[PDB]
Amino acid sequence: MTEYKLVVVGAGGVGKSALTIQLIQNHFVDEYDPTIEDSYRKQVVIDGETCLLDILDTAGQEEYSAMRDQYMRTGEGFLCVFAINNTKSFEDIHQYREQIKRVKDSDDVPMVLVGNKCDLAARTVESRQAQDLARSYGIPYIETSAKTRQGVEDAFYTLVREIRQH
Ligand SMILES: Nc1nc2c(ncn2[C@@H]2O[C@H](COP(=O)(O)OP(=O)(O)NP(=O)(O)O)[C@@H](O)[C@H]2O)c(=O)[nH]1
Ligand SMILES: [Ca+2]
Ligand SMILES: [Ca+2]
Ligand SMILES: [Ca+2]
Ligand SMILES: [Mg+2]
Repeated sequence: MTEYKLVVVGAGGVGKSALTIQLIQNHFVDEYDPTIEDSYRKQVVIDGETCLLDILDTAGQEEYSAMRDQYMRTGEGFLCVFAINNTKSFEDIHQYREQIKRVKDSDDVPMVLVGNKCDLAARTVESRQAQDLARSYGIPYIETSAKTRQGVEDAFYTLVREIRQH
C-alpha cells in the first residue's frame, strides 16, 4: 500500500488538531491544548486504494514551533488551515506557504487551503476571498468544521488527490 505523508499547518487556534482528531478518531475536541508535534496513522480506502495516511499535526504558536522546519521536510502534501472567524490567520497563510516552499525547496508542492470553523456565524473571511488566494497558488479551497464533521474527510482526501496529481 502507498503511504501519504500529510502535514497540517497554520496559526495557533485555527483547529488543526481538532480537524486531524475528527478525521482519525471521530470526535470533536472542545478544549484548547496547544500542540508541539504529534503524528497520527490510519489505514483508509480512498478512491479504491487502501493507503496509510501519516498525518503530522504541527504547532501554530511561536513558543511551541521549535522543530517545525525539520518535521515538515518529509511532508508530501500540506493542509494550510485558517479559521473563517480569524482574519489574521488568513493573512498569515502566505507565510506558511513560503515556509513550505523553503522546506521542500520547490514551487510545486501539493497543498489544499482550508477555511475551518464554518459552523460559526462570526465570519470575517468570505469564501470568495479564500477562493482567490487558493486560485493564485493553483490549489483548491475547502471549508470545514471540526465540530460538525462538514468537509473534514473531503479536505484530507482532496489533499491525497493533489499528491496523486504530482
Ligand atoms: N466551533 C468550532 N470550534 C473549533 C473548530 N475547530 C477547532 N475549534 C476550537 O478551537 C480551539 C482550538 O482548536 P485546536 O484544534 O486545538 O487548534 P490548533 O490549530 O491545533 N492549536 P495549536 O496551533 O496551538 O496546536 C479548540 O477549543 C477547538 O474546540 C471548528 O471547526 N468549529
Ligand atoms: Ca469533545
Ligand atoms: Ca485584525
Ligand atoms: Ca472583510
Ligand atoms: Mg494543535
